[PDB]
Amino acid sequence: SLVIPEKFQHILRVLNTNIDGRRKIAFAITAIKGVGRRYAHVVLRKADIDLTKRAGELTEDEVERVITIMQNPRQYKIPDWFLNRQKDVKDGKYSQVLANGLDNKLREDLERLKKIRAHRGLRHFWGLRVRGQHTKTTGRRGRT
Amino acid sequence: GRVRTKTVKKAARVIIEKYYTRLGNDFHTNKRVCEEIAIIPSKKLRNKIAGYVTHLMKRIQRGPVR
Amino acid sequence: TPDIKLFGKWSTDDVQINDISLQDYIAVKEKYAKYLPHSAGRYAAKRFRKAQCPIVERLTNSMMMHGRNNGKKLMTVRIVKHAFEIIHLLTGENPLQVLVNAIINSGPREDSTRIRRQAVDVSPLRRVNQAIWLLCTGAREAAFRNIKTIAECLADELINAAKGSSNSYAIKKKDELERVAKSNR
Amino acid sequence: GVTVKDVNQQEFVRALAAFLKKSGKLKVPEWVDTVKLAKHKELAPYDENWFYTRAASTARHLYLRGGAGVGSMTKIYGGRQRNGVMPSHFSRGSKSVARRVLQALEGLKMVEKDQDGGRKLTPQGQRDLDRIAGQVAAAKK
Amino acid sequence: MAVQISKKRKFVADGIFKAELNEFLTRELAEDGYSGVEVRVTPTRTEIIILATRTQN
Amino acid sequence: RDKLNNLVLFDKATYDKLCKEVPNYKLITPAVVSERLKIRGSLARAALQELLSKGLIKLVSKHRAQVIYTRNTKG
Amino acid sequence: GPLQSVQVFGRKKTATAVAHCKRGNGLIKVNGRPLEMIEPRTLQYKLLEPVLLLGKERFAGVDIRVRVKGGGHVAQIYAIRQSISKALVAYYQKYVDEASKKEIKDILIQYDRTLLVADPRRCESKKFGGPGARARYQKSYR
Amino acid sequence: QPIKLARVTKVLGRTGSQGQCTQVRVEFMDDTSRSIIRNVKGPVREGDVLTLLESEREARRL
Amino acid sequence: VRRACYGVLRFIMESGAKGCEVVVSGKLRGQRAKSMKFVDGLMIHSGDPVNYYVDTA
Amino acid sequence: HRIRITLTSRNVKSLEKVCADLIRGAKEKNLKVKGPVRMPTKTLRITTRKTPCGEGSKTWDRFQMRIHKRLIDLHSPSEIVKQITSISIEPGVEVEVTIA
RNA sequence: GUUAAUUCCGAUAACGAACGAGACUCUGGCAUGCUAACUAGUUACGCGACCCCGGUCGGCGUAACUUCUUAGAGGGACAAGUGGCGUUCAGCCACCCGAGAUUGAGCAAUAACAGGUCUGUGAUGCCCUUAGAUGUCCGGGGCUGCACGCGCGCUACACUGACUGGCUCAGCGUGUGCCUACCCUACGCCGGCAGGCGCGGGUAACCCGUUGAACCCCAUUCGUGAUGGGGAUCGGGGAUUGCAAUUAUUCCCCAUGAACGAGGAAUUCCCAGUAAGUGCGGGUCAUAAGCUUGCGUUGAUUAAGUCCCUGCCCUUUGUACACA
Ligand SMILES: [Mg+2]
Ligand SMILES: [Mg+2]
Ligand SMILES: [Mg+2]
Ligand SMILES: [Mg+2]
Ligand SMILES: [Mg+2]
Ligand SMILES: [Mg+2]
Ligand SMILES: [Mg+2]
Ligand SMILES: [Mg+2]
Ligand SMILES: [Mg+2]
Ligand SMILES: [Mg+2]
Ligand SMILES: [Mg+2]
Ligand SMILES: [Mg+2]
Repeated sequence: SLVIPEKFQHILRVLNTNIDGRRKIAFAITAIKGVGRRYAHVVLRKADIDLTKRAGELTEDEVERVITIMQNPRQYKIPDWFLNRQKDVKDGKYSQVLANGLDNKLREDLERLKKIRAHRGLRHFWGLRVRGQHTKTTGRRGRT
Repeated sequence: GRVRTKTVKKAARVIIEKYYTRLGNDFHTNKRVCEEIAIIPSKKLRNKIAGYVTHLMKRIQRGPVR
Repeated sequence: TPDIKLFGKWSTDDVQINDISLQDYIAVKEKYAKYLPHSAGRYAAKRFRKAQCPIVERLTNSMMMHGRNNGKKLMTVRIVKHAFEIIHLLTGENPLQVLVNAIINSGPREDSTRIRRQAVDVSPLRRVNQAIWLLCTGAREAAFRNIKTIAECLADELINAAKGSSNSYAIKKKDELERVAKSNR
Repeated sequence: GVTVKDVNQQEFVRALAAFLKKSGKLKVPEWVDTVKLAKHKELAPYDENWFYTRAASTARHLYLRGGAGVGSMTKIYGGRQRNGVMPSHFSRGSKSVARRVLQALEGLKMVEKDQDGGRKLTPQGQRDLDRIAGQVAAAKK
Repeated sequence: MAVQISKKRKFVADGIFKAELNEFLTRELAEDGYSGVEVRVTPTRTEIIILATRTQN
Repeated sequence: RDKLNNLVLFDKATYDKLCKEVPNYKLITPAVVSERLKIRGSLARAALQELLSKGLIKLVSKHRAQVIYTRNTKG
Repeated sequence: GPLQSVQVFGRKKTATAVAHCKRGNGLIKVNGRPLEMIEPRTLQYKLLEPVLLLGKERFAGVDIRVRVKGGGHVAQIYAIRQSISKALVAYYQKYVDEASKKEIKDILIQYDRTLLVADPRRCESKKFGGPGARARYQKSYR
Repeated sequence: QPIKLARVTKVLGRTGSQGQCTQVRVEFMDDTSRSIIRNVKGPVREGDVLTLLESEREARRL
Repeated sequence: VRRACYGVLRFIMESGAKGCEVVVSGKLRGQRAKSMKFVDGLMIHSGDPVNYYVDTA
Repeated sequence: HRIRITLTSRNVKSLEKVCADLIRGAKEKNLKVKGPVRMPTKTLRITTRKTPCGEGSKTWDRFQMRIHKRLIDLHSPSEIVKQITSISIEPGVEVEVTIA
């Protein structure tokens, strides 16, 4: 049960982002933005999958089942305290925002703050530390 | 590092020069001899005086001490 | 009842120390024979009471360095137990005997010291010290950032040192200390 | 005839976990697969049937000393929280898994709420743990 | 006592009482040759002994 | 600079290589098998407990940090 | 008949362990459990030096129950190692011939001295201006 | 050249600029009537033996 | 200053004491702060008998 | 009848004089008494910077205040223990009586 | 000569004295001998529970005792004893006996620095400004601002490891406040966590508490890849203290995943329960430790030496130095 099978996908292609199927599944799903180790683990535990296999060893109906679960979390009993875009400002819906939508919604919140001329938006527009740290002695080489 | 100071050596010579007829050869006897015979305020320098008395009386039974 | 066996499995008899220089500054024979390489301590009071410590305990002490694992003696007892076990099944004799051979081949015979530098021989106790230390740092530098675990690196470093193969880290540094000694003689 | 402390505990707890699984009355919650077992853990529990293992472990502690509560269970299952660049401290476990596992062990009659507060192990649970301790000692002999 | 103060705080409380008393008396009686005080607390009453030189003053 | 390229499941050459020579080593650990067959340590542990269950290599001592195996006797 | 009970303590760094030995059969157990499952299990030969150096011949008529409190794991394991030994030593000098205790004290001492007499060592006080006992904080020049 | 080992018969004092090598004088174990004063690095007792790699040179007395 | 200090000196070790010292620090004999030091008799300085042989103020 | 008096002081010698005084008072008035129990010395620890300003090598005082606490229990009527503890207390010792 | 020592033997135009060192005080260590304990326990006994006469129980209650625990008086070690070295003095080395044959601290002189503190004070001299507060109070901001340079530190650079289970051990202490209105919290419900809601104990050897602490130990998964190392930065959501958190107070949940592959010249600390790793208390505190003060826990390498560097002490000698 240890031989490499045929149809072992060394790379997968899930949400326009690569999946290295040499790694184990719960840490190989992690390679796309929007999912970490814990959300990966809970999503492919809701998808009843043996974790001893690796991400290139399982089949395409299973990968489409997994991508439907992580794209549609609440319709598979994923908790509402789990998602990263809980109660969002534009449409008021609990979603997990993933790879290509993630940085675009980051850009939306960022330019929204810069647009309403917030203190934190101005600090992002100036390229500084926005969570209130000191900048007297730490974090120099990024800013020349 | 065990050097007896002037307050041990002087007082021990005093106890010996006035009480040679009761002092002896062993520490554990002339210790309580010294404790009955002087008001020595602590066990530590009490024992140090009594030990110096034992060393001086081995010297005296060897020969005369200056 | 006699016949105390190191880890209950390795006899402290059948251990021949060929060289008469390190007789008393080694400790493997019957008065120094213990069960575990863990002792209560009290070896660092006087000057040479270090040398009455069993060398298995001394190796277990000296494997405990570089920060992350200062004061993990029980872990080092585990490392020494696995190290002796795979020394036995990899070479085929008493691991205490291969340890004594590793010390007697790895301890430098003369060192260099600024009295430029003059070349002076070592005391046998510093020979034991620096032998054990070179073996431990050979194991550590072999195992760092590596799949090959350190109870394997200690094991094959000991058997390479007892062969004197000059593939052992300790034997390499011992021969280079001696060649710079005979150059700075 | 042996007891619990007469045998090794690390396979005692896995034997008792297998016991409660093959019983199958233990009333698991349904947030089991989604819960992180403490605030100081970093991932999910790796073993998927961990609730039976924890039930075994807390029943063993209840056998060893009674009068433990949800707070005594969070203290006995606390551990290090590595706070990042801030130093690691000690932290308690999760309250709700300790609470639900004590409610499960009194749902099926193994523990009971003794006055002075907290649970203590009922004689049915005590005879259960000592029967499986005889089981484990025989399987190791 | 209805609040029942702890004795770890009671000893530092009467210490701080004796300290404030000592300073207030040594500044009232700097002319008058103050030397010290000794409190003592009987049941229901406290006799407190001011101890000075010019007791007529 | 250098990168170890360990493969994570058996191809046929490494698999029958392991089935022939690995039950004839003196010291069989996952760290030895990983550097002799260029495989992962996890794959090495799984393959070696497979060979143990098949009954070819011999457990010598078991531990959390290290597992160590030998070959069988000659007699 | 007569209760031949001797209760002897033994000390390490802070862990005190007091053993209670009666006449019975060779029952050695610590804190309600026997010797062979007391963590750390790598250090079981420290628990086993009295029984292995003396055999179960000396322990045949004695049962020993050890209660342990204090310190950390191997301090406790060293206190049990001391206290079982001092327990059978005191039991022998109270209830059997003193030359047998001479035998047993000599056999244990010329193996190791830390198994009958205690270590007087304890963790000494941190002084101010240092992170520990005698190390100091780092000097800051120019 | 032969490797000869010799027994320390007495320890004279410590030499060296940092005070780091004890200057002893040894007896050769095969020619017990020949004694040579040499500098020895490390912790030295009386009545232990040293593996002389070079048995001809001699340190001068401090 | 010095007559007051020496009067206190002679008065207290005629009233009976193994020694004393009186230190008057401050500005005197100009504007730069000096300190006058008046010592005689036995005067222990170190150890535990400083707590019960030395009356200080 | 089962009463408990408690003796607490910073200073130990006057305290154990007062405690031995009350014990020998119960002895001469010939009623049973369990001995003085010594419940532990509570140490009050303050560590402050020695300098009022900030500079200096960072030195630290170590002020201690030890508190000794003893108990005496008696099987006696209240009038007897009032008659005893009314007299002979040194003012460093604080005495308190709990009847039941 | 000798000592850690202006410590002593001893020499002697000096004799007799004082301070400092020592002595001392606290702490560490040793007491099966004393004093005693329902606010500490042990052992027995009787019930009770469990397992096949015995074993376990911090399950229940009490007949003895104080070994463990508490803490008082005492005691104990003095270079006492032995063998060498030395004026055979002062003393040094080794060893037996032994809990110890240098535990650690506190106090600590004469003379001084223009060291620091007027921002500790109702300790304070002198000077300031003569409603349009440098008094005081309130509202907001700042003390946090960031092209850069430095110091004290925490986390790391992983396999001697990380993660996930499981197992099993401490000691310092602190806890409901004069004003002062804010305490330590067991136990039971709800919630994934942060927490929320109820009733309780505690002014404390009583309750938190047998302080079920970490590292450690055992068993899983990982596999030399900036990787399951690292957790900076950053979006969103929920809680707690507060009159109020924006410049995110703090905590939690998810996601995001930077440098960092053991550090150039240079340099800090340390030698036995010591360095180091590891957590827990106190102070700060409404909220609260990357600090600091204490505490235990795991616990070594090396060294018993020297004046070479950096400095210190004493003697002699040289000086054109004396704010040296
Ligand atoms: Mg490794
Ligand atoms: Mg834990
Ligand atoms: Mg003095
Ligand atoms: Mg002194
Ligand atoms: Mg100035
Ligand atoms: Mg003006
Ligand atoms: Mg500031
Ligand atoms: Mg990580
Ligand atoms: Mg990563
Ligand atoms: Mg320096
Ligand atoms: Mg601060
Ligand atoms: Mg000249």
